[PDB]
Amino acid sequence: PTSENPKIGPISEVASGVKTAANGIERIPVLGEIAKPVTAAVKWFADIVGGVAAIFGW
Amino acid sequence: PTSENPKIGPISEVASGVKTAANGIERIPVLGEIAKPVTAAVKWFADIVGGVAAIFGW
Amino acid sequence: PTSENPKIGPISEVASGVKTAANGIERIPVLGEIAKPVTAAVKWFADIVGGVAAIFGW
Amino acid sequence: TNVHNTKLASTSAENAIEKEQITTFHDVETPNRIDTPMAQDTSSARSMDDTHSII
Amino acid sequence: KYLRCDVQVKIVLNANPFIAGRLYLAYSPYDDKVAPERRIIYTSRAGVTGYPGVELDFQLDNSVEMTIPYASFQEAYDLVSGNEDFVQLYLFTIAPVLGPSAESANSKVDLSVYMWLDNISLVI
Amino acid sequence: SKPRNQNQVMPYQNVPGWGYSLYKGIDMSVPLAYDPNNELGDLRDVFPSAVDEMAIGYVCGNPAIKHVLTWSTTDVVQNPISNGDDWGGVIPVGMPCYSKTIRAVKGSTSKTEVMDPAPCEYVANLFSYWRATMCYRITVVKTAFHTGRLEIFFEPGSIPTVRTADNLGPDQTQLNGTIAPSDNNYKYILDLTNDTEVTIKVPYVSNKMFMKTVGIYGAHDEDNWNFDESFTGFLCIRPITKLMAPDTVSQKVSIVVWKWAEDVVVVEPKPLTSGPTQVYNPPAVARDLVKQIDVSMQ
Amino acid sequence: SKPRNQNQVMPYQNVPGWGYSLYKGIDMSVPLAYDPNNELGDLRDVFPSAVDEMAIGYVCGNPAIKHVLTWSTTDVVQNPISNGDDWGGVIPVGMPCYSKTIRAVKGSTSKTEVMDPAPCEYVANLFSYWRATMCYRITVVKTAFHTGRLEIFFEPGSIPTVRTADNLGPDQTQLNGTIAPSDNNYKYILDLTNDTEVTIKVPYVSNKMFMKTVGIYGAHDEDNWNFDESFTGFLCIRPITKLMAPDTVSQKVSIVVWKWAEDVVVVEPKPLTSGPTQVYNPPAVARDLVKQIDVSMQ
Amino acid sequence: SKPRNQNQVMPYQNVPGWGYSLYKGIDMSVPLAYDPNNELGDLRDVFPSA
Amino acid sequence: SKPRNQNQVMPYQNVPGWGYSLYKGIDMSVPLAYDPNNELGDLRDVFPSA
Amino acid sequence: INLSNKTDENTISFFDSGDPERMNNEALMRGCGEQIVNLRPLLRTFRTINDNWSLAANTKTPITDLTNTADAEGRDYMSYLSFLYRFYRGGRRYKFFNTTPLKQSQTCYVRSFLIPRNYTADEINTDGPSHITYPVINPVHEVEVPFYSQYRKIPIASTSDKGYDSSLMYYTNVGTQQIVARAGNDDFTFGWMIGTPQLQGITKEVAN
Repeated sequence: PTSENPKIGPISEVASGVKTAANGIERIPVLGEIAKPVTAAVKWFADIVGGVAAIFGW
Repeated sequence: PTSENPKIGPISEVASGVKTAANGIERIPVLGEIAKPVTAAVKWFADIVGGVAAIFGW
Repeated sequence: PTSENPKIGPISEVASGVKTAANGIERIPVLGEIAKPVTAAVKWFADIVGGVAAIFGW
Repeated sequence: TNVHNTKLASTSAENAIEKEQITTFHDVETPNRIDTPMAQDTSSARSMDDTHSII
Repeated sequence: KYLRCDVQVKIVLNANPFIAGRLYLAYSPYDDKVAPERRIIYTSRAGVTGYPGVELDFQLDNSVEMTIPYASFQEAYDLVSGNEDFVQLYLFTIAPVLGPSAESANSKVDLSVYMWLDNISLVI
Repeated sequence: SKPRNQNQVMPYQNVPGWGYSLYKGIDMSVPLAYDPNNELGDLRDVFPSAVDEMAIGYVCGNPAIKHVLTWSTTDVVQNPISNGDDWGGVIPVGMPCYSKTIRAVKGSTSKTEVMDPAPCEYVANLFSYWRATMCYRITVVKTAFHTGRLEIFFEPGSIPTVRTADNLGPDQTQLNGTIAPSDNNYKYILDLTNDTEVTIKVPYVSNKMFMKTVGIYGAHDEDNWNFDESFTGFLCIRPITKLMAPDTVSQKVSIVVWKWAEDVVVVEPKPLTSGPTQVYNPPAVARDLVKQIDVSMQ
Repeated sequence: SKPRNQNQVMPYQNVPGWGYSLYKGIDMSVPLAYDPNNELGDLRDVFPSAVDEMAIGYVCGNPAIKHVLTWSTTDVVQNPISNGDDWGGVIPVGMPCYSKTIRAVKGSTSKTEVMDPAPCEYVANLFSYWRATMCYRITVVKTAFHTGRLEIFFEPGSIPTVRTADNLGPDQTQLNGTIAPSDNNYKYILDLTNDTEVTIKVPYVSNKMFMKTVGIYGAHDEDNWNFDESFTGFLCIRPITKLMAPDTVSQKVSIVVWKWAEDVVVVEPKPLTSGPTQVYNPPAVARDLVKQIDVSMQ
Repeated sequence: SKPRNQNQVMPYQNVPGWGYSLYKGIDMSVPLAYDPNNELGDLRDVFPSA
Repeated sequence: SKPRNQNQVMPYQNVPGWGYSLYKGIDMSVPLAYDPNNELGDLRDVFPSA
Repeated sequence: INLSNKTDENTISFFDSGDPERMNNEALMRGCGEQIVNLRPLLRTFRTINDNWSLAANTKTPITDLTNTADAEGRDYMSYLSFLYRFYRGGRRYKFFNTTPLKQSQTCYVRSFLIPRNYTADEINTDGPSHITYPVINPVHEVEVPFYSQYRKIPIASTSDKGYDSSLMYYTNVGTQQIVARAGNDDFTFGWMIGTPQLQGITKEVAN
């Protein structure tokens, strides 16, 4: 994208995997718009499954 | 360019594709000076065509 | 992990090497949750074993 | 055609027979149903125990 | 003790070919427990017909079906303690029964509503 | 051990809440929680439906009944069907709301005005300008023995209005086949011999890239400009052939019209209204005065 | 040598102590030390045990005696064993504390209430909502000459309570085999011919994802809702066969019950209690009034 | 979990509107909009002349 | 769309004119100019002697 | 002709027009600069529910006091869009901009705690996570409330249970005035769709 700021936008954009115009009448799933299963996709659950030292207070 | 600042200038420079002295009398197109078609060149339209998760509130 | 911040989390996560659900009744060792032996794992001891110039005031 | 949260009145196949467990409905045309789009099970009963039968 | 179920509704209407009309079967969750301004009662025709429902014409749709999902905010219906209802089903009238001008006992329609459950789970 | 600073003096502005009105950005809202990485999961089995119901196309795609007209055997050809409802025959083509009624309470009179939004008109009211394709299912409630033709033509521009001190409605005298000939007009002649309905979609046509979302809000004899610049035109439902009906059936049929939008874009997140967005809470008794929300900033 | 600034004006908020209540983050606490990289080592030979004893599963996994009931030869079949302790026969299934006694001191009366927490109930009190699998070792103190059967069945939902002005207890009249038939109930019939004990684990079952941690705190005739919504149900210990015992042994046995939790999750680090977490410091004499901690913020 | 700070004390000047009279630079003007990445497109068919 | 902050609380000193007496450093002097990258060229034929 | 009342499902679109997506985009690249495609982004924006909320000194004020009023008005997005749905989930964000005209104490500070919804301040402790600001150096609070619930979805209706989700307490050592803006966290969303209510427009008190 064509910016003049060294930071193109405010946040980091996470992709989706949806395939519909977003303003259209066609019914679109909400699970494709964000994907946040019960996995290491969320930070804290990843920290638990990896048993990081912070979840123990270190 | 020869600077003494670790940041050479204030903004990120985007190239043009124009071929005329900028102070000259020759008529120069305005579409070559910035290129911002209806494409993923603009940030928000890129976000829509990529269906990023932010345009859905995530 | 799926964030919208360029910094995923607040701190740098250090791994553990433990193998038990962290909320479980099974007895888990505390030395695997953080590993900080008397070695160059701690910063100041590393500085001493490496004889860095700061520990001498330079 | 593609409308949400409503099923409009329409024609359908001219000879419909829906069989629930023991009741069997004959209708002149196929009923105009509205079902939930992309339905889910928003309960936890199937996780608590198994559904016991009469036997 | 606990239940999770969807409610399946079927209405079989019958009206001779000389009677016309149109009904709207809609369901409103928490209609009895939600503030009045938020009720399907106490709103407009365009609001009522904005609810999930089925258009029920006498000469087009002699029969309509409807699946009401599990409407509780909690993990299952409590069949002992909480005698709570979570979704109200309404049968509205878009156009009244249109029949001959001449008064007659035959200018009428008869309805019959059937109900059953689906996606069931009795556990504890 | 303790070296000196080689960093520059940083410029700055003490501006808390920079861009709090934007939807995208890093929020400085402190979480009253345990983990700073507090995230709720996805909507896997939370709501009854896995569809995104907050999408503008899902809301503006939910149709609602905005017209229920009575078509009698006496209604004249090439005359709008005015019987039955408040905008009889004339369908203003747009997302905004064109219909309102005045609730009067005496004690002087307050004259509160109430609107009839469809899910497409509820959304448009949150924004200033709109652009969309308007879709109309015009269903007729009849039998196998009612017959007739129905003319549904689109006229661009302003609507012929009878302007009242508190409301605004159509002028049925200026919409007859003599003053309003439908010959140079996009139309659909619907035969009611056996069929009942037709879905008419009107693509966006105007000399403006966007139209206003005001609509009927505050529209009257003095204020009528923003109403005309909120709609691209109107559909008029007129008979081409009188309603033929025997004496064995009703001498009148109902014309139900559902309204919804496709291909929607909304421009700015601020309403064009004199006042804020307010939902009408019907009071208990008709003697009761309605609630007014405090807009005094001090 | 001295170039100009090309950095932007930075936005900002003057907010000291941002996220001090979170467990994870970079703390701005200045160390009164020599090295900024002041780290203590690991717990190699610091404590007597190399096990993490601060883990919720190690604390909530330490069992404690919460019931010591007397089972006499006169106790009736299908009647809860009420003799001996304050919640006789009924075991509220949950992490929170179900038991309390009122300490009264006169001089008017103050009526301070005291609880009997197990290590699982001490932890739950620090949080608002809980979810866990509750485990109960029901041991019987007897000999080779006591015999009898014992019914330990789980009933979900509210407990039959006799509500007092200051406390809350079970209703033994509503838990008999006529009013409370154990036929449609998960149970374990324990034979005491030679065996003594059984560990009964109750997985979490409820119409809520989490239950409240209030328990008996402030529970009485007026306040009884939060108690019922703090437990998934209760186990009731009832005879199936009266205690058979010769005259050469005791005519009563003791039923000891240990309590602990497995598969624990705790939700928010704030208690649901009207007041803060307070440990009871037993005063010297019974005439002495107890300490109350100042909660006035000014 | 909660480590200490190793960052230095930063120097500074409280100067709002630094270089507002320059044509090039990152402006701190808050947009009364929905998207912070609010950009108008190019002048393709806006004015009579390209 | 609007995530939370994961940045730390920054330490600081409100010290305008830090090192103004030094010959080397990034100066916070605002230029009364058009371009922030205002540079004069080299002394090619400015003074009588190179 | 067959005696029949049927639906042929005929659809007509007028005008021989181009692609609506392309033309809409062309228009937004000239007159908007953005394209709103969903209403959760509007739940992320911050909008005012009261531009002056006065408080008493040394008083713990649950913000339900204000949001029970605001939710019925329909002025903010979290209220206007709540009349289309029945359920909601996720946390909430509140910003309190100081507008206190008088000086009461040398040191004014604002503090916020958690509280179960529909509770009173006399029913809850001032423990748990908090956030403190000083309106003189930071006149904006910027606290956030997580979804600390017993249920995966909260109804906008009333309930038998109480205190099943978290909310906010607001404490000021002095009498302060506030601009109260609220929004949802990056996880807040509303439930499943229903019909619209009526809208309230202009009121003209006329002499009779």
